[PDB]
Amino acid sequence: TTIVGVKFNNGVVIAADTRSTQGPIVADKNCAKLHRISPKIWCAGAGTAADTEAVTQLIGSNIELHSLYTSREPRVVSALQMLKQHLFKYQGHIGAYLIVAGVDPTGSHLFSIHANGSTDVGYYLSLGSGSLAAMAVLESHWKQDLTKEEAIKLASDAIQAGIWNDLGSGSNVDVCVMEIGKDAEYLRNYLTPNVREEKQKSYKFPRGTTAVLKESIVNICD
Amino acid sequence: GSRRYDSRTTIFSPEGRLYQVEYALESISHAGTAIGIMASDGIVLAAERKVTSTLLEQDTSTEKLYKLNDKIAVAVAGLTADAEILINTARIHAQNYLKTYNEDIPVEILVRRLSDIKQGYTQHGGLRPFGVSFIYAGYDDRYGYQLYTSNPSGNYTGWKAISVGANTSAAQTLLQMDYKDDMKVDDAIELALKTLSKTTDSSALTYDRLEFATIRKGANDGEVYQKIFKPQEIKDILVKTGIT
Amino acid sequence: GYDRHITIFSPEGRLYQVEYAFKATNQTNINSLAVRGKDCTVVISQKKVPDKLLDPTTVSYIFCISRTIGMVVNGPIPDARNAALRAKAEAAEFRYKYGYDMPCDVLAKRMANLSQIYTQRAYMRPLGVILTFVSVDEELGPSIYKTDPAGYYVGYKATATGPKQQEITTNLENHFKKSKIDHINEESWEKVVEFAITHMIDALGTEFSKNDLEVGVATKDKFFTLSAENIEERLVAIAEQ
Amino acid sequence: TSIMAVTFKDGVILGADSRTTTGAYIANRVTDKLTRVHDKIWCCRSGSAADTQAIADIVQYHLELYTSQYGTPSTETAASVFKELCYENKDNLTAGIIVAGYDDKNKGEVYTIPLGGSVHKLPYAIAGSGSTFIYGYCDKNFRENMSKEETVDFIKHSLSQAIKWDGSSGGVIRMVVLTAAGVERLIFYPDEYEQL
Amino acid sequence: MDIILGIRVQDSVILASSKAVTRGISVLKDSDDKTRQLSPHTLMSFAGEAGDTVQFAEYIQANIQLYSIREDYELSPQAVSSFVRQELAKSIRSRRPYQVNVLIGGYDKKKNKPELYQIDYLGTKVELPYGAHGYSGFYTFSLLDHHYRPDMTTEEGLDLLKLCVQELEKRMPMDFKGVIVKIVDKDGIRQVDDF
Amino acid sequence: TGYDLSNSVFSPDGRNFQVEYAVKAVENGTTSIGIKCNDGVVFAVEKLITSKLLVPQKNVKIQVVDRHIGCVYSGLIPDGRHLVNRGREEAASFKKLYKTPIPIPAFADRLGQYVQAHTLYNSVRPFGVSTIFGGVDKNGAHLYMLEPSGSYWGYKGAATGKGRQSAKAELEKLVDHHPEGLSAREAVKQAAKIIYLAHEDNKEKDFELEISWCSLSETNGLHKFVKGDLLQEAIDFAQKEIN
Amino acid sequence: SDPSSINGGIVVAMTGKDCVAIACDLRLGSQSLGVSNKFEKIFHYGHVFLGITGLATDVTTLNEMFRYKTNLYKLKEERAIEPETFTQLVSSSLYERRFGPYFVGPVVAGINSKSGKPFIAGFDLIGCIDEAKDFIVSGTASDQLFGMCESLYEPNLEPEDLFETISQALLNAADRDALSGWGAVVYIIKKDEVVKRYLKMRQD
Amino acid sequence: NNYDGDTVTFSPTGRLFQVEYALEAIKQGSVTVGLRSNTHAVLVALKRNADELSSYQKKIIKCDEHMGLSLAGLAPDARVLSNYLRQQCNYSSLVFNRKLAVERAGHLLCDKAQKNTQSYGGRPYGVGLLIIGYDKSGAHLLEFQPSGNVTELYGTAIGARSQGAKTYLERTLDTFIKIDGNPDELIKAGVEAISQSLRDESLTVDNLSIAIVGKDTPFTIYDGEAVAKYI
Amino acid sequence: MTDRYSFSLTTFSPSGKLGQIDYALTAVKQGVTSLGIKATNGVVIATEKKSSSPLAMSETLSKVSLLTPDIGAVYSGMGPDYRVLVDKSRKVAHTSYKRIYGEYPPTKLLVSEVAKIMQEATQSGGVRPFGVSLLIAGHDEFNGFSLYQVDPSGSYFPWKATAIGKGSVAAKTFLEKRWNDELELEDAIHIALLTLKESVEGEFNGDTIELAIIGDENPDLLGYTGIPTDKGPRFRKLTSQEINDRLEAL
Ligand SMILES: [Cl-]
Ligand SMILES: [Mg+2]
Ligand SMILES: [Mg+2]
Ligand SMILES: [Mg+2]
Ligand SMILES: [Mg+2]
Repeated sequence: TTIVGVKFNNGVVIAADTRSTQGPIVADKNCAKLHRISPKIWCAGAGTAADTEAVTQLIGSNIELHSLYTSREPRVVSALQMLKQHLFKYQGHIGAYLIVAGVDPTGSHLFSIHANGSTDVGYYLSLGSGSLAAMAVLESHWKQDLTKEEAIKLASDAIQAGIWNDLGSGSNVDVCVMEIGKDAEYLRNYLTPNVREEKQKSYKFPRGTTAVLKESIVNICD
Repeated sequence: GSRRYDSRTTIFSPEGRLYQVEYALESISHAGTAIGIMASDGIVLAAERKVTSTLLEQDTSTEKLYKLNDKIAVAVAGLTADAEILINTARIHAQNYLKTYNEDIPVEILVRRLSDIKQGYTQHGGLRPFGVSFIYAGYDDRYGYQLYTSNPSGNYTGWKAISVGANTSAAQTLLQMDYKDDMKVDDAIELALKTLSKTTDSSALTYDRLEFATIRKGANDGEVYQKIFKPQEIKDILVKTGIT
Repeated sequence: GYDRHITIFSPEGRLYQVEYAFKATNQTNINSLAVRGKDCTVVISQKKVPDKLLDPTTVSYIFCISRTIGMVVNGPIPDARNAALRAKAEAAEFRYKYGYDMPCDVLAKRMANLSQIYTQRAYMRPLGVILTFVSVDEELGPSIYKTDPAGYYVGYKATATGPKQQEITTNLENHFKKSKIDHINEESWEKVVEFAITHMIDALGTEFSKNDLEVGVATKDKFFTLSAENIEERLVAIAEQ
Repeated sequence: TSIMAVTFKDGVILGADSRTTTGAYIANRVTDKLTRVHDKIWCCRSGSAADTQAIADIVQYHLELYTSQYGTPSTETAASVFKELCYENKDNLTAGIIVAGYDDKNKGEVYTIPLGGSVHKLPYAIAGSGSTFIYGYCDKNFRENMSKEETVDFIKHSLSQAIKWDGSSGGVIRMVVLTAAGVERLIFYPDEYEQL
Repeated sequence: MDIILGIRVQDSVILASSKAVTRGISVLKDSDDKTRQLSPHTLMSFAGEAGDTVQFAEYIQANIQLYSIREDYELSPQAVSSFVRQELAKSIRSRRPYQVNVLIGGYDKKKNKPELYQIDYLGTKVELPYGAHGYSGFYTFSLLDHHYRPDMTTEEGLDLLKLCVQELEKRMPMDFKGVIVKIVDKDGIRQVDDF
Repeated sequence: TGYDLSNSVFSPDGRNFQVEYAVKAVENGTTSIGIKCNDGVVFAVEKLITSKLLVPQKNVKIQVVDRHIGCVYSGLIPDGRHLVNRGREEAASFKKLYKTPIPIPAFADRLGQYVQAHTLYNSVRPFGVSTIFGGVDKNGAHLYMLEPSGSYWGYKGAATGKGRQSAKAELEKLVDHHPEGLSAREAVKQAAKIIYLAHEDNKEKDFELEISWCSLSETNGLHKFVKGDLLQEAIDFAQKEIN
Repeated sequence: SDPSSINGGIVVAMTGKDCVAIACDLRLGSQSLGVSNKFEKIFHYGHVFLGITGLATDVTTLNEMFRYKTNLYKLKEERAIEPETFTQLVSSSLYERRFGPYFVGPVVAGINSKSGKPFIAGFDLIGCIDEAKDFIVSGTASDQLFGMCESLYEPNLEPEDLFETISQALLNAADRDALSGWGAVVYIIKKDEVVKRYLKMRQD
Repeated sequence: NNYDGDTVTFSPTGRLFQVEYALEAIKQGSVTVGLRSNTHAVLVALKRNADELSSYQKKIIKCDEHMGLSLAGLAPDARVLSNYLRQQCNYSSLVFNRKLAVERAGHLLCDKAQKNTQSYGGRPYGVGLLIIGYDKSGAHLLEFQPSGNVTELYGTAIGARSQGAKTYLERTLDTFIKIDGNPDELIKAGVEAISQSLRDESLTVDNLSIAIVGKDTPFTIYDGEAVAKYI
Repeated sequence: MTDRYSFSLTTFSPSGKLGQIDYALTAVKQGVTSLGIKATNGVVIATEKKSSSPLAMSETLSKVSLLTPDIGAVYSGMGPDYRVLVDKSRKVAHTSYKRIYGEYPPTKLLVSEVAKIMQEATQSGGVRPFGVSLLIAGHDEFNGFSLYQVDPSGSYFPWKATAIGKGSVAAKTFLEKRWNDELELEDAIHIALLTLKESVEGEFNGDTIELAIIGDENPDLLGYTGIPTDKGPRFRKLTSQEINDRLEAL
């Protein structure tokens, strides 16, 4: 993974690549690394894929119950606190590295969380194997006072640096924009710069190629 | 301390009866009548709903007949909520058996465990017993078609035909009268309704105040099918035997 | 009738121990009153020190639950303090777990849920208290939420509690019928306190010295109680009026 | 980390660099290591970021609850709560924390809590990897009852040197001033402090 | 322990189990029966870690005998083998797992078919025409792949078994002191006394 | 009715009769007082001499908690000891976590909450004592009185037991006649006097006096017993004023 | 001592036009020694198909567990579990053993009975859901399967064509793996008929 | 009346009836006396038998080398409390190398007895004890009652007609208090004291039980022929 | 200390009644009227906000509660008991369903879980039954719209339409005359508002009436866009204004 987060004028944007690996093998070319915690709090995740998914869902569930209980829109610092205390309790063994962002009645927020439970605050952040490629771009092009359109561009550029230069990252760019006073917009496959070229040949087989020993109709009914 | 407020739900009367069980049975005797009849080629379960309103959702409702597994169902007489606690337990117990042995649970073994649970509430823990009586309709490859009843005491017994709930004395005399061993399912279906028709505390027996189920060998060869009748199907079988 | 000693239903579907817990609410013969300003929430309660041997400063039914939340109690002090210690703990834990200050209305709901449990579980008796929570909530603005032994709670425009509560209530209803608004349209909390004391005086038909009252004020980011001197300064302003 | 806290005439000042590191990679170059556990009781954090945050969060919670029940806690009390956590969990923690606060009775106070969870009350304290390089400098230049400006200079010069030699330390120099007047945050950027 | 074999023929399951019990450099016993009758038409042979083997076998036996008395009914070989598998599958994630491998030979009276199940200590169950645990398999599986037919008589199965034991006596490094052979068929369980 | 048979039950008037019955056991006990002074507090108690066989000075009733808090009580004596044992655990736990010795108001609520907790359930009995206690902390001197209901307040002076009304009246005097404060050595004398004046309400048996005090100046803020010369000097001051 | 490669085996799933296919080998070995040629790795609960590779004891255990859970699901919900839902149940169940996992690589295949969509998904041993439009692979020859599938596959294959493609992907992957093969089984799955074919393959 | 069902119930006058009924079992108990000088402390206990074929129940139990008690009331309850004391004396030695002060023994018994007077399900102890010991501040006599009240005395008695001995000791005070450095004289003053509580029957050899502890005497018990010397 | 009440406080009387359940239902009888009506394309649930003082802000007290995005609840009886049941009901939808299957429970099953919670307060040691009857309205993909009543005993029944509390006997009769199997949602809202006027004595407007629907999916109420399969909650509380609009054309 490469994941990033970038603040702007009136909100915050997060982005991520879409590659999943098992060693050198690409298991999933288009997996979703942007997780909804609540409608306007989204999490970009790196690390152990199951752990980022599970921890993001658990806290998301508890946040919904909390939101219902308090009759209030949930805040990012609550998701931040619940996530960090969970991860800390597990002493790093839950391999979830998260960039938490969102808007709430308090404003717009951007944090990161390390698997051991430490948290950051910043205007721009990146995590995962491709985070150095990403951070190189962010450190080169980031400025105070970004428009929404500038932050999106900066974020997806940072993810592209990871896609092209980190072997741990690839495929596509997902983005999510959380702007104050508006609905969160989830831009799944915002960029698809790695479309497979046409194959040279079709490998559709002449029917009957495969030697068969037996057949039978399987009963799926009652 | 708290001793003052304890009813002692698990003690003997001076006659050696269990107060709470007796009173649970008294509760059950006001419940909608349920009948099970066992034939050589299947089992019938028929039960009367507690006095319907015209506005109750008849089709998506289930107050009397529940599925335990694919080969076993029960008819309920008593507190519905108490019954559901026990039903989920029985459903789980069936699955544990299947998981352990890779074989569907024999009907009796499932019946015994549910009865054993009920029994526990009469001997320890200071809780009220479950105000429920079951009729178990089931099939297994050892005894074939079987009927059982269990009550709050946790005592169970097997039957060719039996009733629980209201007017069981009336119903039991009528079944005893017309039941015979070589009887087929479709005769048993007819007997069950005709018995409810005569014992009901209502003006006349209608489709909307009934639940009905059969366990036949009525699918494809040496295999068993459960049929929980839809409202429309009860309407038809009530006409087909000329009760309406 | 043992249905009158523990919290189980009587034949008419009533919980007598809950009802008797309400009657203990007035054991102390204090009346309390809460109103909302534009920027603030004020709560005043009568302070009655009968014994000459008491250290008057230690006699209070107003508690600082958190930096932002204040609570006045109508009921005997042991139950009051029991409730205050619990609410302090719950408010601190909430801040630790969820990363922001516990809102007045959520604490109210929490304490109400705790009270509800005592109405349903036999081994626990209800607390013989009524809890009025006040703050200036960061989302909702000035807030008053009140809890009773039934486990009931609701938010108020203004409220009163005690033996002479009905007098104070109608007094306040009549003001808001007239004013046409949800609150005291006043700039400073100083004048909202003055309003509160003035309408308690009218309703109760009594005069107060500086040692007959107890005042708690909630502003954005702190709740605090007034001193005898702060109150005396306030009584003087009312007099020259 | 390079961190320090120094008592002076009017109270106490906490200082820290802003570098968080995973190996030689700087995960955060603008970290805030000066953490509030109460209005005028702050701490400097060094060691495991996760450990020291989790500890500070717990301490803040404890002192918030303390306040509700018994009023403003003393700086000694705050240091004791830290110690209790650090001492009793010594096997699982990597936390070097400096506690610093301002009473009106006691004025400025500094307590340092090293790895084992012992407590040491001192006129000033230095800690973190970068501190090794300024034991010499700080011992020679510290005086008791310095003014606010002298103290700010002492910390700025000291941490400048810690940052110069310790690769783990770097970024901005953050400071927090704790007096009767209130709470003041200072920041000093590389171009100012590097060429002292 | 070491050698346990099983062959399922037309109307019976045959189990052969080595007689040696070896500790260190001493053969302590040369007549050990590595088997327990679980029910009148179900036999379990076993091999593995010392102590664990018998403790497991007898525990299973007790459970199955309990079931029989409770239901006045004999559990089918398939049902027993599943119970056994689950017990081992639990065991493998315990604090100290049962290091025991088993073959279960039974005659299903309802199907009138013999059945052989091979289960290892991990709880890996498989039904087979013939099975073995340990190093025995490395010689006998290929031998049986060749000489085995599904419709063999109990007599033919015994000769096939003689082939296996002769091969093991030739190529195995250790003296396992022959085998006790047992036949499970429609009439229950009997031991062949001269092998 | 039957509302008074079980602790924690509200009567229809909103009362806990068992707590009120516990109070009767308190009122039945020997007299004990506490006087708050300029920079400290004084405690004294009446020890009824049941028999000549009681060893004098050797059945001590005032109890120290931590190093700075004194506790005296009237009612069921073992109940008071149980309460002080708890107070000692509470003070140790406070000191352990926060280093500073427990402040008196803090300590008062610890006992308050604990005593109050014994009015919450029917499986425990309320405390059969009223407890007068206090000492010196970083904010000065504090005197408290705590009752079976869990109710407590801060006091200028306090009294409980059979001679409570005699002692109360005598306490109100000193409050009126010393509005600017009472010195510790004076309070020790007055303490002795009031116990003698309160002994009339219990004059079958004659008694042994017992006094203690915490004073910032006189005892360094620590709880000490008054014995020897200062005790006899105050016994004599009291003997003066009953004539 | 690597639990996922003691027994051996493979599973592959593929979507086509209004159909899905799921296939597996039949080998169960103990390392070098092949033990059974009849060990099927594909199970079904109603119309949802589950293939499981990895440690055989866990394969059996999980089948028994998912039969258990889908049976109770059916009794309470009064309807058969769908592939999307079963996938979630598989994930929850695996993650529940996060720090003592089942050593498996499950694969789900089926057609949603309401929407008619073909659905496949795969999981790691710890519950991560890998959803795919095209194909899922699992087992000791997963690299080989990935290479076979990635070149052989094309979208919208007809049931009889998809059969050839998936069969050829499995057969050639299995033959480059010591621990996979010894027979194969292929399920072709359409809206409401399912054909099961046993493939002829080399037995070494 | 209505308020005597359990220990957890006060009466409207503020009494604890189960505790008072426990006290009553003491009064039905056979008499025992304790008294001390500045150098020694003595227990005398009149033992009771069931009938002429029976043994005379043991009334004195040793707790440590420097401490022990006599009992009056429920004997198994004395066995429990004495066992608890044995453990507390033991704990003091093993942990602090310190002999348990008789005064502390008193406090620990008070606190153990009290817990059973405030909790549901429990019952008060139904036994009274007289505890003697020689510690670092000299000789001591303690009277335990199951209300939890423990009292230090020069002398006392408990049980059936204990009032005779208790008057005698109240008279004899200034005499026996100064029987310093004479064991057999202090014992005699105890046997004399206990005789004020006898009626129709008097002290014999398998009837009387004496125990003594002091400056250079380990707590020791005398029965049978070893007490003939005192009748 | 602690709970020494490990025995049932609900036991069978000699006539076979369960006293506390009967008495719980009596408290439900005293409760303010609430109702629900099932249309072909929606469900409505409604009740009266009987304010306790005019100084109380009755908006801050919600008698109608969202349980899941497609399930709502209303009650008659004791408010506090309802409040905690809603808390437990929301949580149990997550713990025993959503965290397992990754989707919200169908109405009947969530109802089944609430029933279970209520049944246990009828048998467990040291508790009394819940003094409320719930009406739960919801939607799910495979069963469509449904309405359920849950009683203190833990029993539940599906309804076309019904009422509970004070004026339920009268209101149920009103609903029998008006209900047909062809009602559109707006038709049922109108009938609900008519039925409710009978049992309300005082003011009758959008400030004293609480009413919610389970109808169409509300994308405007979702809070985010970009996942086309997430379409928004079907549960919607009608505003004070929305109700008053309907009360004019009444
Ligand atoms: Cl809650
Ligand atoms: Mg209660
Ligand atoms: Mg660690
Ligand atoms: Mg540097
Ligand atoms: Mg191969």
